[PDB]
Amino acid sequence: VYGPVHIGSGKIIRKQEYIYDRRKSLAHIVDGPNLVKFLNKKGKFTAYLQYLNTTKERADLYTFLRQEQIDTNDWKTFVLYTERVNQGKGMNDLHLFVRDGRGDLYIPGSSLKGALRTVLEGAFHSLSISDSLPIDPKNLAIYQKIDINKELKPMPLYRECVNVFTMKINSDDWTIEKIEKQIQQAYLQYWNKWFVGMVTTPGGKAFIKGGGLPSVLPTVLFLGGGTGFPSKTKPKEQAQKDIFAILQRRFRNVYGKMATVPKNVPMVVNDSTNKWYQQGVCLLEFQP
RNA sequence: ACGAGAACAUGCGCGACAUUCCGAAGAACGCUGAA
Repeated sequence: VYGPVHIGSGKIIRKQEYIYDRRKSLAHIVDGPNLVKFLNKKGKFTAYLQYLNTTKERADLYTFLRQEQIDTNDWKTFVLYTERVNQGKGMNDLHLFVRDGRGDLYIPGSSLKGALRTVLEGAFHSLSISDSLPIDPKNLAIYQKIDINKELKPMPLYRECVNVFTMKINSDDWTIEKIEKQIQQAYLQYWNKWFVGMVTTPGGKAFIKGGGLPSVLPTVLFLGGGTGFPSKTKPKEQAQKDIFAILQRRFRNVYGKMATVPKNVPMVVNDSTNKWYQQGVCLLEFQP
């Protein structure tokens, strides 16, 4: 996991749903009911409602708590847990990581299997992949999605990502050497056909200047989300033409209006450490 | 002082045997909008 990886759980929580300490630089992920009943008991529920009515757009919970000056230990009692944060801008949005019924951090094996199937294509019953081992929640830190299209820009999409598996095959259908060779070939194709376009852009120059890409980057996979359209899907020029056509067909606003073929289709992460990072990249190891 | 009188359509018996709700699925893509 050389880059922050977020596997969504279908739940997106707003700024007002959780607390964000800017000075302490930590995000308190809180459940709803505990906070609601705490405010009902302490008389802060009507105050919270008036706060929501006063400022519709920005309703950060931490600023409201500071305005009411509530005790920090009274904050901890309704907080589900806390996470270390990284922002390039209070946070706007937040995407939660996938948690099973018990609540441990884990990457589902289905994500790995789907990524492997996509990269290998170019059936699939023999390759049986199971869930990865549980990970302690402290590795779950909140990162930001940043778009680099000739210029870097922070985005409101903040995502809970992991900080930077048992599998069985049948010998005839799949082989470890063949699948790893195909993974490496797919990564090389991704580098040659699309990564060079981002290298040439000035935003890419800024990214490499700060050492954003790992020096080492073998077997590299795009496990989680935020990786891009070059993944999750040919001659180079024909491929670019197909992506441009499909983007024009689907996204009427950004791509449909503009007729000219961009420099690279598609046109497009900050951490408290000076090194820049990219979302979704992972390094894998297979043992028999 | 009835082609009549008596006379169980009854005895035994498993709706059973064989059967993977399963195979295929990355929670992900565009990155921007307003002032």
